[PDB]
Amino acid sequence: REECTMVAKRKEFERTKVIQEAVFLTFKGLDTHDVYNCCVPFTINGTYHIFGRVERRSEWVNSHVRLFCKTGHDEYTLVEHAMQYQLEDPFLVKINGEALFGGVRVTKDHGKVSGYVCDFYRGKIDDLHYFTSGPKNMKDIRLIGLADGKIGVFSHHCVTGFIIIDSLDDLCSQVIDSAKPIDHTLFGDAWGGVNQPYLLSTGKIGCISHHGYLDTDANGEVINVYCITSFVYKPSTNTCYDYKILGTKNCFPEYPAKAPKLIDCVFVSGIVMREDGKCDLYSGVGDTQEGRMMINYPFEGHGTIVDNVNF
Amino acid sequence: CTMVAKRKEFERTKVIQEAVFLTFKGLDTHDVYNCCVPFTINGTYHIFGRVERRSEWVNSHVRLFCKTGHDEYTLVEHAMQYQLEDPFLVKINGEALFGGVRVTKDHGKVSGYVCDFYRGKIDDLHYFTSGPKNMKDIRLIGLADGKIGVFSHHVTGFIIIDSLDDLCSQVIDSAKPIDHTLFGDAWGGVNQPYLLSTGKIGCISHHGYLDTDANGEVINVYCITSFVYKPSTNTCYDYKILGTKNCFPEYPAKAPKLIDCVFVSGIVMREDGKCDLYSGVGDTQEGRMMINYPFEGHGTIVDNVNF
Repeated sequence: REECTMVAKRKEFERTKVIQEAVFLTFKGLDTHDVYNCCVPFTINGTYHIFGRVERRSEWVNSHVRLFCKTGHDEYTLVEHAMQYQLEDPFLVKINGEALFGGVRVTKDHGKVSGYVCDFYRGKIDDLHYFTSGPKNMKDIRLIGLADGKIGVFSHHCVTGFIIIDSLDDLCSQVIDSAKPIDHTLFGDAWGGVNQPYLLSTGKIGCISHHGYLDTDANGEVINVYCITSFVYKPSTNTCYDYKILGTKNCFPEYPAKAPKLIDCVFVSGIVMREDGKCDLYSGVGDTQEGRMMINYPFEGHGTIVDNVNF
Repeated sequence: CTMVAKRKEFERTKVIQEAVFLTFKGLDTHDVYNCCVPFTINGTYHIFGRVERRSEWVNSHVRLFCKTGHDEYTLVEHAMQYQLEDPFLVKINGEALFGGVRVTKDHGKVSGYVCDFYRGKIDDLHYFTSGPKNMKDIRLIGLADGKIGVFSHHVTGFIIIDSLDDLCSQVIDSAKPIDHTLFGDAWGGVNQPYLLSTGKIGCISHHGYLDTDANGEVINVYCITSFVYKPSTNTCYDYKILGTKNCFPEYPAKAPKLIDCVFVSGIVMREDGKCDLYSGVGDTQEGRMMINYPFEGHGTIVDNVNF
């Protein structure tokens, strides 16, 4: 259906959105590099931190992930001592009292990218231990602690899958590869994936996601459009609800993208609940910045967030 | 002919000289071992070390240390860390070539490993290729004509390539076996190659054999060895043992199977014409022992790791 195409959904979003606060985070200690595509802000002993993807603006395929400490409103400072990771697009959740951290590891052969895989780390936030990779050339793998203490795994074949495992000791390439597709009815032509899953008070999973479509520029060159989206997943019936767009690159202030094909690209990090009804939505913007924008709580009618990333 | 017999003759004929452990400061939680060769940055000695908690297996990183005294190295806290084992370093055509072994896991267990290679300025090393699946002990050396010699391990092989822009898994996998006649039953590989004034390559290496402990449990014996390689005839010369774990002071190994394990780093030339030989010892320490220059009759070292 025309209405169910992502371009149409995005057009209606731009016409109906409520303009509120939208800013870029300031990063200190690493002036040589951009910081973008962060994990969700999280706390260590009460203090906010974030893992950022760091890359020189002119460099491709040379990303690291570094730890930053909140030092002021919308301000994060490099933790100089902290472990660096040779990864892209970091993500973080708490699973059964321990940190589960991951990102994408790029392999090269003869100076060219030859493949990639997701690397997963567990343990105490201050001493993360690599323990398993996912399937060859699979990214957008995300984990969520369920109400019963089991773990929901979202897979990406672009088809999103789901499977329940008993514990992190069961995570491996075979079980991620075996996940069965979720109901795709709500998404029409959209491709994308989950970025941050939240256990809700109903036992449903609130998903902060990215979905995209293709546009062309004036020369007929492709523009990889990505929007910040959300939906709610009900594991028991394998059903989704309330798929919507939360934000686009043009919701944040004008700022150069890393390349022309990314001029309409945001890659979400996650939400933080504020001491008002509302959420702070964190996102990578144009593969050069991390932004924060105020939104309404996006899982209304499906319960409150009942998990946390407080370590 | 067998390496156990060669090692027994080494122990009865060796000339005992200076042998010490390096002190590492700033990372007291971890052992530091299996280092690259000591090298200089703007005239100051540095070293890359494999760092691991003593009780931890398969959680190694590589860190940069700066010389702070005689046989003393201090962690450089700002420096890039690498999730690798057994780092190595050489200068190729004015740039740094750094590598180590990256372990892959599945389901909490080792699934494989591969060597990752980095190039560029010593201050900003750039990952540009991996080697073949499950191959380590790959080493590169700059040749007299500006080309590059690549040592592989299947059996030790060698192949020439024109430049770092040609390094890839395929060319490493394609290397042809070196003449093995001198080595008898030894297995092992090159750790630090040196271009000599003759155009031969002096190789500081590791070679090993199996022994058993008093319970009949395996001991993975590894010795510090050397040999000289002549690419034009694919011939080796002067294969010998330079050192064993018992040449260093008594010190715990990481596990009982490593009680007779040294994993060499490289040599540095001394003012007196002898060498300092650096080695990993028992997977818990870095050692330095004074040896006679091991490539006598084959030329002087004519390359360097001064960055």
